[PDB]
Amino acid sequence: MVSLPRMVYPQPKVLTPCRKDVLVVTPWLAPIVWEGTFNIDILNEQFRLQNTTIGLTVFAIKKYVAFLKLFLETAEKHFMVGHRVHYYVFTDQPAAVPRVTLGTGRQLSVLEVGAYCERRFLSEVDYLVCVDVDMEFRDHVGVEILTPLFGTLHPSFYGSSREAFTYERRPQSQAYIPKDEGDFYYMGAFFGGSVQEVQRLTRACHQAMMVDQANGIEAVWHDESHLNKYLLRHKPTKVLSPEYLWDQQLLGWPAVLRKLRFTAVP
Ligand SMILES: CCCCCCO[C@@H]1O[C@H](CO)[C@H](O)[C@H](N)[C@H]1O[C@@H]1O[C@@H](C)[C@@H](O)[C@@H](O)[C@@H]1O
Ligand SMILES: O=c1ccn([C@@H]2O[C@H](COP(=O)(O)OP(=O)(O)O)[C@@H](O)[C@H]2O)c(=O)[nH]1
Ligand SMILES: [Hg+2]
Ligand SMILES: [Hg+2]
Ligand SMILES: [Hg+2]
Ligand SMILES: [Mn+2]
Repeated sequence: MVSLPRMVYPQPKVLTPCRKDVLVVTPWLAPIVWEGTFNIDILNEQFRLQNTTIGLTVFAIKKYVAFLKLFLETAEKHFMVGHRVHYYVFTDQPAAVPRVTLGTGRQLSVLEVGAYCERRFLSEVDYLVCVDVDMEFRDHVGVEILTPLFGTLHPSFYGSSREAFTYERRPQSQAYIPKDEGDFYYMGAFFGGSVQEVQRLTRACHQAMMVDQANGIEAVWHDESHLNKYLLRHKPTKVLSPEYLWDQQLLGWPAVLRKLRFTAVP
């Protein structure tokens, strides 16, 4: 909207790709986010000028409330630092949520679950990021991920053929995807986008899962199976590389990953 200020940075090289070892753009022209593909200073300027507020949602039910301290503490060190952040912790144990110190411009809301407004999100944040709680941030996760709708490449299938993707393969399921279809296998542990797009996705998945339940069938990987069906038919405007969803214990640290940003907790 408003003009960017004068900035001094390395000139992009038209005849010199940033990354030659990986695909950095999808066939529908959506950027695939890898380290080396973005200048975070330019992106931070663009999003700060818009006074962008990012909502980060996590569910912590039962024993998972134990993952909240590390999750939040590391989010404070690596997630959208410099921007407005609103954490939404849905839990069945409100009093169990740890007292984590937050930086300025960041807030946390505890929402008790077991039953209990989506209009709230529309008036409080610009983007919604939905992640699993048994994780920790190890490096920068910033505005480079923000876009109308994004999905993240599952670390186990980024180099696999579509036939190997663990999509729901039964035609009787709404999440059905035949062997000759599919772009990528997205992991349900990290997705997001504008509030409107995220709500459209969740409403679509909720309805598809209800239809499956009525037909007596449960998708092989539940919610994730439906997420993949949705993103197949509604292409994400950005795709995050495995840098954003990794497990160093089970997968190590491949040369193709210059940074391990968000990882599973052992
Ligand atoms: C970074 C995490 C990926 C580790 C590889 C196993 O990933 C499993 O993939 C299937 C689809 O084929 C589902 O997405 C599972 N949810 C994934 O497993 C889950 O994550 C691993 C790390 C374990 O914690 C396992 O118990 C989880 O179900
Ligand atoms: O009793 C439970 C099971 C799951 N979860 C949430 O569901 C997410 C996905 O579940 P899990 O970690 O068991 O899945 P995985 O990544 O192991 O496939 C977790 O990150 C939690 O946020 C929860 O809060 N309570
Ligand atoms: Hg969400
Ligand atoms: Hg869906
Ligand atoms: Hg979904
Ligand atoms: Mn998990």
